[PDB]
Amino acid sequence: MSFETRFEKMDNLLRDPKSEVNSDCLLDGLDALVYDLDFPALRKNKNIDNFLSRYKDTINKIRDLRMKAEDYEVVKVIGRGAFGEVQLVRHKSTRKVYAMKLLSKFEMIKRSDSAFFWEERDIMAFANSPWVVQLFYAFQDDRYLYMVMEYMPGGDLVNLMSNYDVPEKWARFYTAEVVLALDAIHSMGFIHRDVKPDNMLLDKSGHLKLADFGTCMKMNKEGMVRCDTAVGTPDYISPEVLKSQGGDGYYGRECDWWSVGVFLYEMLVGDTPFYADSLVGTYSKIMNHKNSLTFPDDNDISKEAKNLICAFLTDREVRLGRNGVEEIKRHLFFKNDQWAWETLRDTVAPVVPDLSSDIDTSNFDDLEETFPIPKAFVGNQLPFVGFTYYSN
Amino acid sequence: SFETRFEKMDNLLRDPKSEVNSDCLLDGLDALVYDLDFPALRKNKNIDNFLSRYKDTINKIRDLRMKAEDYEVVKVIGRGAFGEVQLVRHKSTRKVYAMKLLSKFEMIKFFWEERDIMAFANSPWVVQLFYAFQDDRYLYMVMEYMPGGDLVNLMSNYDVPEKWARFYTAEVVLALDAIHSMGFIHRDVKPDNMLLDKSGHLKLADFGTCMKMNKEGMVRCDTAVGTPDYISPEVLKSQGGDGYYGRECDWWSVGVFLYEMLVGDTPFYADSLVGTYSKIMNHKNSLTFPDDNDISKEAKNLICAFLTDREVRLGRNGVEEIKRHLFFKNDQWAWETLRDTVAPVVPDLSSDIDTSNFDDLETFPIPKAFVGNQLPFVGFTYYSNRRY
Ligand SMILES: O=C(Nc1nc(-c2ccncc2)cs1)c1ccccc1F
Ligand SMILES: O=C(Nc1nc(-c2ccncc2)cs1)c1ccccc1F
Repeated sequence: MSFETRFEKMDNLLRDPKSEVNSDCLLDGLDALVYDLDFPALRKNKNIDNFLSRYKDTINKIRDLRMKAEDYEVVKVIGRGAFGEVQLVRHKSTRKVYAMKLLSKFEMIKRSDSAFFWEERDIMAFANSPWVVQLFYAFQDDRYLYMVMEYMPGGDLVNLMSNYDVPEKWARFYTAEVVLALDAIHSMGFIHRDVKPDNMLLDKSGHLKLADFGTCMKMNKEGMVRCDTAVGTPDYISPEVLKSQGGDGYYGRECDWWSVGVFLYEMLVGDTPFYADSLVGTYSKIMNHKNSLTFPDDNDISKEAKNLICAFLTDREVRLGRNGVEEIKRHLFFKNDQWAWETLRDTVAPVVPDLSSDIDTSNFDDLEETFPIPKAFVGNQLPFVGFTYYSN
Repeated sequence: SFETRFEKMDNLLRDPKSEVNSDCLLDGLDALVYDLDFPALRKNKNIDNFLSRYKDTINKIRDLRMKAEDYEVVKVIGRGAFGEVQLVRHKSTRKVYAMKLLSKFEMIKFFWEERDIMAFANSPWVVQLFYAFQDDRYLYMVMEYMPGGDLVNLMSNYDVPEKWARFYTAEVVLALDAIHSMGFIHRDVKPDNMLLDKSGHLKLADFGTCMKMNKEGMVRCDTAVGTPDYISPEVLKSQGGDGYYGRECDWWSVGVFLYEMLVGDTPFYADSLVGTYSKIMNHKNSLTFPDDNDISKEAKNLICAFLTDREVRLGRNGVEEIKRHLFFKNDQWAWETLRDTVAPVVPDLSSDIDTSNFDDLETFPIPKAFVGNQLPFVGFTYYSNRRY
């Protein structure tokens, strides 16, 4: 490569939104550095003290100029988790309305889990799919990570199911939209591993978008993923993701198809197929699914609906989807006279949200520990350098 | 406004004088990786995961950015406690420069001024800085090569007739005025700092002792700075109570430079180093000229005009009184057009890499905890954000 080439490859790396060394990523590195060094114990070191003094006024200017949490007026808290909360926000200046997901830095290190958010960030920021909730901005500070997404006023499928005894025609639509959405994620080289109605959001038109990609992972050369992670609510998780708690096994995308079948069973039956009072009881039923899977006597569920569920609720080796989406798509359950796969999101959804305003939260039910002072360099902000992201 | 905030923030990453431009930011991340990558520190998971996450990335950057291996070293032209200076050929561009290496370790045991002056003087009187870069061990300053060598070399191989001394003194006066105009006092003007270009014209290099003057063009410095034979009496006495001095201290050195060119020795030479300091202090009585019918009336006057106490020293009331001096009265050059004239010694060079005018020629321990040795050097890079 020529000197000019070398200069421009480097220049374009500072401008790339997908670059690990983008001006915002680099700015994080400096912001972290200042945060993790500014303590009386550490300032004893002159290299450290002079650096902080040199970058004092500068770092403050930057901190104020860059996107901060105070740029958003919080309209309502729409969701809440261990990590932190999800909230309907209005950007004070642009007066634009978004949904913002806050993740506690202390609560992530405390819990040891610090890497999921990278996948959630990447997926939402770069999917460029009608099936994925869009990330417009990602920013941070010493306490939280912030993800500014598009607001999905239709609420989640949990809310839909809780208000309706779903007819088969609706379930067919929602399952189809999910299959399409998951295929989109799979095409990006990702497996979700915990697909549930909580992750299924509805836009202003009643169409599906997947959100909350916290359990997402990039597939290896073989479209597989290993995992030494613990399970949180097994109800929708595949037997293989449970079978591999400790990294004792790789699994492919067919694990998400299992969750699809569960989603269908729940929409038509009214309960999940492996529910048990205790959490461990659910895990047992999932494991024993060959015998634990039963359908109620009311011949309400059609032949093809019962078949698709069982096609998905089997061991991976014989599970529908093992040979790609097309065998799922070809299933007779999806045989209809309302929509075509290639034009489904352009059709009229079964439940169209009637909204009062850009800030209507009717489809959402109504609903702080700090790091200690370091006695030596601990670098609490380092696992988050490069999380900042802006759109142009 | 949102768009103002975005703009202010964007203009800061582009500014060559900004503390947070691409150069500085890339320097920080590079410093962070360097100061953390040790087995003792990698015991910390926050630290180890960060390094692992940025491994391939940091290497790509390190390879893409200007590195020392991009230059083929042609010859070591100067050497110093600080480091070495070397004639280099940039392997790709095949372009020839002089590169000044400064040992980071040897410093922790001034370069910001040297960098700024050379990178932004935009003066024919100052050696040009094209690039500045670094690594874990050294700072690198890629400057234009001055093949005419230093005035020390000229003086050592010639007996300088008055007509030549007049030229070189004049070029120095102009060069120092340029530095002064930038708000700096050289504080160590010597023939070692005076380099000659391909045409035989002067350029000042090595601004190691340069200090920015205050509001009233003064400098409060509690410690002596410079070389023993050139140090002014005021910068020699420079202490707690005193400390305060102006640009007239460089004019003292100009007189020393003239005396040496014409006489052949410095005016306060003594066998011992301490003996020189004594003579400097007693400049009123120690300044003598040999029985030399060749040192003119006006040359002797200019020397004494400069080799006096600051209060009555030529230059106290600006350059124009130095310029107006009869010593500079001539029919060869005008001050305005002087660097456009033909120099008294025009270098006869064999190639772009001729080094004939140049005489022939450990780091930090491994940290047991975070010490941040690369932090005092974040921003030194002059590559991604330069003035054009
Ligand atoms: O992560 C979560 N929810 C999410 N909701 C949105 C969203 C909401 C509305 N409009 C666009 C996007 C994105 S992620 C979550 C997880 C566990 C517990 C509570 C939670 F709220
Ligand atoms: O700093 C020093 N020399 C310098 N030489 C140049 C230069 C040389 C050639 N062409 C352009 C520029 C720049 S600075 C020095 C000081 C003390 C001891 C040895 C040294 F080499």
